[PDB]
Amino acid sequence: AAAPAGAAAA
Amino acid sequence: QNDLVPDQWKPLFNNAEWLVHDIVVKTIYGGLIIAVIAHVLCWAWTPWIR
Amino acid sequence: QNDLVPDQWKPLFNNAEWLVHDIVVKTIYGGLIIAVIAHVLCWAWTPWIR
Amino acid sequence: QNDLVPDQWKPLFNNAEWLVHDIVVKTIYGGLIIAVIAHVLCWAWTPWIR
Amino acid sequence: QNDLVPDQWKPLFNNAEWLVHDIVVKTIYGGLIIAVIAHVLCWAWTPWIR
Amino acid sequence: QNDLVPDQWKPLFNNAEWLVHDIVVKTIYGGLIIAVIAHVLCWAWTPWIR
Amino acid sequence: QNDLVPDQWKPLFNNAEWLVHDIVVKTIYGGLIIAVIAHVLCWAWTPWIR
Amino acid sequence: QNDLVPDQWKPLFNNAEWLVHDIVVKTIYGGLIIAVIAHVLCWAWTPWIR
Amino acid sequence: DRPFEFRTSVVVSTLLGLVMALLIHFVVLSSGAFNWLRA
Amino acid sequence: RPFEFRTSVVVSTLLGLVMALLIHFVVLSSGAFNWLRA
Amino acid sequence: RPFEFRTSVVVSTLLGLVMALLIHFVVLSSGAFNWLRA
Amino acid sequence: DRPFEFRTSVVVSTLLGLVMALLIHFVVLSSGAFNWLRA
Amino acid sequence: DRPFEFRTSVVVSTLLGLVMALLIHFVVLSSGAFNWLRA
Amino acid sequence: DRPFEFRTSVVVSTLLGLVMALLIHFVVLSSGAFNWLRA
Amino acid sequence: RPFEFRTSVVVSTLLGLVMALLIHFVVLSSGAFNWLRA
Amino acid sequence: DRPFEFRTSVVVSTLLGLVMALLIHFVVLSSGAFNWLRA
Amino acid sequence: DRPFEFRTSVVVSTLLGLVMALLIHFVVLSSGAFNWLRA
Amino acid sequence: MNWIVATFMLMFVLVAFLPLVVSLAYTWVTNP
Amino acid sequence: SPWPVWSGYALCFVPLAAVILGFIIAARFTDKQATSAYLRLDPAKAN
Amino acid sequence: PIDLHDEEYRDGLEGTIAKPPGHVGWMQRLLGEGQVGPIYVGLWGVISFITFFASAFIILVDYGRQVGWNPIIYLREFWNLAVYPPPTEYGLSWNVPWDKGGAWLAATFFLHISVLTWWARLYTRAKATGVGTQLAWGFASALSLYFVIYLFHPLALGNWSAAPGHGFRAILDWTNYVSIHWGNFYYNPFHMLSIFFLLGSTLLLAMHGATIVATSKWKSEMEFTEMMAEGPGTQRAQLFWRWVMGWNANSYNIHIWAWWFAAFTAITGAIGLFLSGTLVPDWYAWGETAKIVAPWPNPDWAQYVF
Amino acid sequence: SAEVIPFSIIEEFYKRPGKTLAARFFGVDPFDFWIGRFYVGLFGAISIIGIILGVAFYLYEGVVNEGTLNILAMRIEPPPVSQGLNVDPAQPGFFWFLTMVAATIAFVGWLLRQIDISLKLDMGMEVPIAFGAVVSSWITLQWLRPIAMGAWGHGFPLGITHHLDWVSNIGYQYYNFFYNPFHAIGITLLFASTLFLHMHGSAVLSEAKRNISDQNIHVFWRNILGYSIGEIGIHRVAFWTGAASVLFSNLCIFLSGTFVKDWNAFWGFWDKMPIWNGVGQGALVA
Ligand code: BCL
Ligand code: BCL
Ligand code: BCL
Ligand code: BCL
Ligand code: BCL
Ligand SMILES: CC[C@H]1c2cc3[nH]c4c(c3C)C(=O)[C@H](C(=O)OC)c4c3nc(cc4[nH]c(cc(n2)[C@@H]1C)c(C(C)=O)c4C)[C@@H](C)[C@@H]3CCC(=O)OC/C=C(\C)CCC[C@H](C)CCC[C@H](C)CCCC(C)C
Ligand SMILES: CCCCCC/C=C/CCCCCCCCCC(=O)O[C@H](COC(=O)CCCCCCCCCCCCCCC)COP(=O)(O)OC[C@@H](O)CO
Ligand SMILES: CCCCCC/C=C\CCCCCCCCCC(=O)O[C@H](COC(=O)CCCCCCCCCCCCCCC)COP(=O)(O)OC[C@@H](O)CO
Ligand SMILES: CC(C)=CCC/C(C)=C/C=C/C(C)=C/C=C/C(C)=C/C=C/C=C(C)/C=C/C=C(C)/C=C/C1=C(C)CCCC1(C)C
Ligand SMILES: CCCCCCCCO[C@@H]1[C@@H](O)[C@H](O)[C@@H](CO)O[C@H]1O
Ligand SMILES: CCCCCCCCO[C@@H]1[C@@H](O)[C@H](O)[C@@H](CO)O[C@H]1O
Ligand SMILES: [Mn+2]
Repeated sequence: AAAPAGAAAA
Repeated sequence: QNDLVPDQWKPLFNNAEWLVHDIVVKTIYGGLIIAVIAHVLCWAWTPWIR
Repeated sequence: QNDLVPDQWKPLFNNAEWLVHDIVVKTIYGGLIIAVIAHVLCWAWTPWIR
Repeated sequence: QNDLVPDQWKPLFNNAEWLVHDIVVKTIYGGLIIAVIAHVLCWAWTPWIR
Repeated sequence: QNDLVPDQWKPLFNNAEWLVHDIVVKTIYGGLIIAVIAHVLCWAWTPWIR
Repeated sequence: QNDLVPDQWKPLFNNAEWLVHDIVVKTIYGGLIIAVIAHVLCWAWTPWIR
Repeated sequence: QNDLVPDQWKPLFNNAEWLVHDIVVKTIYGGLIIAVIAHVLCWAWTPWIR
Repeated sequence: QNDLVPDQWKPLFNNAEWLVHDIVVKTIYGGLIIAVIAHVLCWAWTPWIR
Repeated sequence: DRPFEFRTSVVVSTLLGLVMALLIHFVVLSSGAFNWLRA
Repeated sequence: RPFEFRTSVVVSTLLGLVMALLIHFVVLSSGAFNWLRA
Repeated sequence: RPFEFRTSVVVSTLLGLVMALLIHFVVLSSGAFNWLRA
Repeated sequence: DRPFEFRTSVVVSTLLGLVMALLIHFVVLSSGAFNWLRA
Repeated sequence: DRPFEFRTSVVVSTLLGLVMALLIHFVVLSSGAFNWLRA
Repeated sequence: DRPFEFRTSVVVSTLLGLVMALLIHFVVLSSGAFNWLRA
Repeated sequence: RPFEFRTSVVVSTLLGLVMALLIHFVVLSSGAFNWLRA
Repeated sequence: DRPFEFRTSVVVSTLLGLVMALLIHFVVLSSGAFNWLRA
Repeated sequence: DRPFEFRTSVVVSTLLGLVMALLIHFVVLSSGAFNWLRA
Repeated sequence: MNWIVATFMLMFVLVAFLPLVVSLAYTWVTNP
Repeated sequence: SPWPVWSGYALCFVPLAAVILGFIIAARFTDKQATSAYLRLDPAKAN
Repeated sequence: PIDLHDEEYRDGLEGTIAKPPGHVGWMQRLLGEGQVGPIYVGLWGVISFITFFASAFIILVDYGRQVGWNPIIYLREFWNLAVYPPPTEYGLSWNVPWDKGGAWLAATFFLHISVLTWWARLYTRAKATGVGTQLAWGFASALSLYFVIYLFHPLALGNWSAAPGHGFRAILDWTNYVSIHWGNFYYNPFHMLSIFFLLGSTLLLAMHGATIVATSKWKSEMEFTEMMAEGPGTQRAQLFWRWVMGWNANSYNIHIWAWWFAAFTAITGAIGLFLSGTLVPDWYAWGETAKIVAPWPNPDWAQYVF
Repeated sequence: SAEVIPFSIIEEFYKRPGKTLAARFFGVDPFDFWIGRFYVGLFGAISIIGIILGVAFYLYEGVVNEGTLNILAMRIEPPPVSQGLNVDPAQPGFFWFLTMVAATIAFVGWLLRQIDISLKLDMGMEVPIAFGAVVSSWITLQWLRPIAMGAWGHGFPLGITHHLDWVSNIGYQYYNFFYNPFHAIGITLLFASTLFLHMHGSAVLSEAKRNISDQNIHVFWRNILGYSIGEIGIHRVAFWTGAASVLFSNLCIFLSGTFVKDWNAFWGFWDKMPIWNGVGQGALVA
């Protein structure tokens, strides 16, 4: 979920 | 859509675009009248062509 | 959608393009007369060739 | 497509290109005539080679 | 394709390229004749080698 | 392909390149002749080594 | 490939590079002869070591 | 390909590099001889150590 | 599809009119021909 | 379709506007006419 | 085709316009004619 | 196939001719040897 | 195969000849040894 | 195999020759030792 | 491909050319010899 | 959900107040209107 | 959930106090109002 | 000016250019 | 008086303090984001 | 729904030219990519072209007029020719002779139009593809200083000769003269801020480029896919800068640092230049009143004399 | 494929002992360890010694020997040019020399430590090259030019607003400094570096959190400029331009006082070349 860019995409 | 537009301008216009176009042309006419009056007043004040 | 366009200019024009073309040529013809009158008035004012 | 083009110039033009070409050449001829008249008038005014 | 061009120049030209070539060479010949006449006139006016 | 080229120069040239070569060689020879004539005339005018 | 190249220079030259090389060396020899003649003439005119 | 280079220098030289080397060393020796002659001539002309 | 868009022409004409008004005001009022805002 | 009407319209209109502005600038700088003179 | 008609038309029109402008400016700055004199 | 295309030859020759014409005209005009556009 | 192409050699030779011709004309014109284009 | 290419050798030698010729011709012209392009 | 022979020959050629040019221009602009004198 | 956090409000207000207090104290000190910290 | 942590409060307050102490000492010293460290 | 020390220091200033040239040459050689 | 003019604080010292404090805080937050837990390729399998 | 092929291979005004792309070999070997073209030629792109070339034509023809229509003198003197704004005797007037300031006025108006239309081109072409509009606002930040230099600072000062001439050497002369006129520009605090940001931008560009090339064996330069999951190259870059400085960044926020460091330069420069003449007519004297100038009572001037 | 890793495992995976320069020269690195987040090795101790001593010497020369607590009014100045290349503990300019030597030691130690840390992580040597460019800039400003000119008094003073006085006076002694060719090249490269940094930052930020492919940015940069450089090419261009900007400006400042005295008289040859001398008339001559 947590992504290097600060996003939390399913 | 394409209902209030006359059949001549249906290929170019739309309902919302027709309404906004009418607004624009009325604004242009009013501005032209004001500009003519302003030019007449300024020429009466001091002519710019001597 | 090419019924207003004459048969000669069919491979180059469209209905909407034909309408806008008529608008443009009328505008050009209208502006040329004003240019002629403006030049005549300016020459009557002060000739630029001496 | 190539009906109006002469047989010699078939591999180079279309009908549309032939029409536009005719317009262009007529414009060039008229411009040349006007240029010749303007040059004669300007020489009659003040010759530029002395 | 390679039909109206002579057999010696087939590996270099088309029909269209051959036609355009011929136009260009005729233009160059005319320009050269005019240039020779102009240089003779200018020398008759004022020589530039003294 | 390599038909008009002499057998000595086949590894280096082609038919189109052989023809263009011949054109370039003739142009260079003519230019050299004209240059020799021009240098002789200019020396007869004013020598540049004194 | 290494058919026209002598046995000594086969590991260095190709078939076409050998011909181009020969052209280059002939050009250099001619240039050297002309340079020697020009240097003798210029010394006979004006020696530059005094 | 090491068959003409001597067995002493096989790890260092190739067939082509052996020939290029020989050319380079001959050029160096010739240049040294010419330089010695030039320095002797210039010293005979005007000595620079006094 | 559409040869001409109404929105693009509106944008271009509005911007041209504004630029022309600013330029003409500057040129006219910086020339000194008219007695406008004199100290 | 070789020639497009939109391109011709845009190019001609822009060329005319640029020419008009340039001629006005040159005539104003010439000083031959009274115009906005003091 | 080896040559397109639109390319030749664009190039020729641009060249003619540039030449006309250049000749007009050179003749204006020459001072030989009594044209647009202050 | 072919060394040069016809189009590139035409473009290069035309550009070179135009540049040379302009250069020679300007040199002759600014030289001051001929009357031409004077005074 | 070939070390050089015909196209490259033609381009290089033509460019060099044009540049040398222009350079020599400029040097001779500015040297003043010949009358040529005098006022 | 071959330490250097024929094309690069030709390019370098030709360029060096042209540069040296131009340099020597300009130095000898500027020295003033010979008449040459006087007046 | 080994680099020693090529590196040595290239650096030798460059050094020789630079030395020759520098020494010639140093000798010319000193006046010790006649050489190119007006 | 509320438009703003409490933490953001606290940070903004505290920082602005501290900056303003320092600026006003230094502006009043160097004016010379009051006999404060005078030799 | 609390807005701020105890560590951040301690760090911010301690740094602010030290910086203010240093600044006020520097200002009062450079004012020249008190004798203090005069020669 | 000594002209010997100055040229040595100029040589040092020129040698400072070397790692970038080597980087460009490495990039060129390693990408055929 | 030993004190700078008010323009000295307006144009020189307040911007310097702002620059230093902003650099410190931006560095703190970028390092906080960089060293957190998010999707990464496993170093054991990748190498 | 965006079709990239249609976006790059469409015909008409709203389309591209140079359709069969080229290829350059040395660019392929050095830079890694060599395809050239096609290029979009839609509206907002013809207007910039036409107005820029109108201004350029005006400038070059005036160069020729100044030289005397002599091509050789034109070539000799090309790098110290210029067209200058009307002198100080005129104010902001436009009734100026063509060889004394009118040409500068016309050319500068056309240049303004062209730069604005280029901004519009960037904006609309960013929206047409699937990307956001960050280059347009960077160009806006750059254009703030341009419009301060050419339009607003002369307007506030009251004359057109406060603006640069159009020439290779004229910009250097403008820089020198503007620094000399208003005291010393080294004591301008916003000039200090601008230099801070410019040198920081150069430092940051060098650092990012070097650290991405050094870790490129593990494909670290594919920064689009590294913002979804980071592999060995990005991990090594992070570890390098952590063991050097004690702190590091991401493959995402480093480019944020880049954007803001490059943006602040023009904004600080514009503020400083605008304040330069209108509020503080002398920066060395101001710095003396603000306590930032060193005394220097006994200079050793033997260093500054031949 | 990918999973959540807490960054403790990524740091502990890559820590290895003994792959540095001192480990290859002596067979072991005496200080091969980590303090906090920093890697201490050899050249990590030399650098810290130099840093501490340089700061101490700078502050002693400023606060004492000048008597000012104002940090923006100090003049940490070298010896006069009449002293030559001599150092004397009993004369002014001694704490400038000590500070200069300590700073040199610190900068060279930082460079060598960067080389060490590059060697530990199996990277290339790009960062040491890019930093060595500016280290050489410092060396030519403070070592090479003063030695060639002939005195330690030809270096710049280390005051915060006062080193800008040296820049101004040196730039107006060799007037006009704008007409220096290497100066122009360096300025061009600085401006280009800032432009490229803005362009790259915008380009990467504009595609970050979007459901798009990785080919959209190439189409964007080809619609606007006709040409898109690539992903490794832009970072290479960044590196090269950044280094070259200062590499070229070393030469201008070195040649200002040694081989040239005037950058307006440098361009006197241009109008005297035979191709275009003697072709104009009055006020258009030369
Ligand atoms: C009189 C003194 C000057 C002169 C000074 C000016 C000034 C100053 C201006 C003009 C403008 C014009 N002049 Mg004039 N002009 C002079 C001599 C001439 C001569 C000549 C041969 O001598 C000619 C042909 C012209 C011709 C022109 C036209 C180009 C133009 C007419 C307006 C127009 O196009 O309407 C186009 C339609 C409109 C302008 C509509 C406007 C739309 C709305 C009404 C804008 C109102 C703004 C309002 C405050 C906003 C508030 C809204 C909020 C939501 C509340 N002028 C003399 C030398 N002239 C004007 C111009 O360039 O405008 C383009 C202009 O500003
Ligand atoms: C600016 C150029 C214009 C153009 C303007 C004209 C004009 C004007 C004309 C043509 C004419 C033609 N054009 Mg067109 N034409 C253009 C582009 C094209 C293209 C292309 C692929 O782009 C093509 C295929 C053509 C095709 C053609 C031919 C169909 C047609 C006949 C040419 C011919 O046979 O003359 C052979 C060429 C010559 C004989 C050369 C003549 C030039 C002379 C020698 C130059 C000096 C003139 C001097 C005053 C007279 C000679 C004096 C000497 C002392 C002898 N044009 C461009 C857009 N074109 C001609 C026509 O009749 O239209 C139906 C014509 O008059
Ligand atoms: C550069 C300008 C034009 C062009 C301008 C001309 C002109 C003009 C002519 C040709 C002619 C030809 N051109 Mg063409 N031609 C061009 C492009 C091409 C291309 C190409 C793919 O690009 C090709 C394949 C050709 C091919 C050809 C041939 C088909 C044809 C005959 C060549 C020949 O045998 O005599 C070529 C002639 C020589 C090789 C020798 C002449 C050169 C002289 C020596 C140069 C100095 C002239 C001077 C007067 C010296 C003479 C006196 C001396 C003191 C002895 N041209 C370009 C685009 N071309 C000729 C033609 O059609 O009729 C025969 C012709 O007159
Ligand atoms: C008072 C001074 C005297 C004088 C006294 C001397 C003295 C003393 C000497 C010369 C020497 C020379 N003089 Mg002298 N000379 C004078 C005036 C002149 C003038 C002139 C116009 O006035 C000229 C043109 C010369 C020219 C010369 C040269 C022939 C020669 C320099 C050798 C050289 O350049 O090697 C440098 C070049 C190289 C090292 C490279 C060699 C390689 C060759 C050229 C082949 C290269 C191409 C090949 C492909 C290699 C490329 C490999 C690639 C990597 C693939 N002198 C005056 C009169 N001169 C010197 C000499 O050495 O004689 C031979 C010498 O010692
Ligand atoms: C006479 C006045 C000066 C002097 C003026 C010069 C000048 C001028 C030159 C020298 C050069 C030399 N001098 Mg001395 N020299 C002086 C006194 C000395 C004293 C001394 C103890 O007094 C010494 C030890 C030297 C030593 C030297 C050597 C370093 C060198 C010659 C050897 C050499 O390198 O050739 C080694 C062999 C080669 C370089 C082979 C290269 C030659 C090839 C053949 C190139 C020839 C060019 C040719 C035209 C190319 C044609 C190409 C084809 C047509 C394709 N000189 C006095 C003080 N000296 C030369 C030099 O520096 O060269 C490096 C040089 O140019
Ligand atoms: C080459 C293009 C540009 C560039 C790039 C460059 N710089 C770099 C790097 C790169 C690639 C690093 O990797 C490196 C880095 O970030 O490592 C942490 C660095 C670096 N470049 C830095 C600064 C810097 N770079 C600058 C410029 C540039 N660097 C370029 C224009 C400038 C200026 C003036 O333009 C400075 C200030 C540091 C942030 C860092 C180097 C860190 C370092 O060397 O540490 C050693 C010493 C200390 C931390 C303290 C030193 C204390 C002194 C001993 C006492 C004071 C004496 C000093 C002489 C006084 C000076 C006073 C001045 C007012 C005159
Ligand atoms: C005239 C001079 C004026 C000077 C003013 C200087 C300005 C300073 C302010 C700096 C910005 C502070 C940001 C605070 C908020 C950031 C929060 C954060 O951590 O942001 C992260 C990225 O920030 C990050 O790169 C960290 C922040 C961005 C990176 C740095 C950006 C600045 C680059 C240079 C600009 C000035 C700095 C230097 C000045 C000399 C993303 O995380 P999210 O997925 O969204 O997290 C969600 C939750 O966990 C709660 O947030
Ligand atoms: C130009 C002016 C002079 C130059 C000044 C240079 C000094 C400082 C600049 C900035 C330094 C800080 C940089 C970032 C901060 C370090 C980050 C950090 O916090 O790192 C710490 C390391 O510092 C540690 O030990 C301590 C590391 C040593 C710190 C002290 C070094 C002082 C150097 C001498 C300074 C000059 C003295 C002159 C005397 C007059 C430890 O953190 P942890 O709790 O273990 O972290 C938790 C985990 O995630 C990792 O373990
Ligand atoms: C211009 C002029 C002339 C004037 C300007 C006017 C002006 C604007 C004034 C403004 C004044 C302000 C803003 C003052 C602020 C004072 C503060 C914040 C004090 C903080 C104290 C913090 C203190 C004591 C902190 C103590 C911390 C301790 C004891 C910590 C201890 C510990 C902790 C937390 C961790 C480990 C265990 C340990 C016990 C060691
Ligand atoms: C959009 C730009 C704002 C326009 C500002 C106009 C400033 C006018 O300022 C003018 C001067 O420029 C002019 O020289 C004298 C002539 O006596 O009169 C003033 O009013
Ligand atoms: C690493 C370089 C250390 C400094 C090199 C300079 C050596 C110092 O040697 C200097 C000489 O260079 C100088 O000529 C005279 C007086 O000027 O006094 C000497 O001590
Ligand atoms: Mn990046």
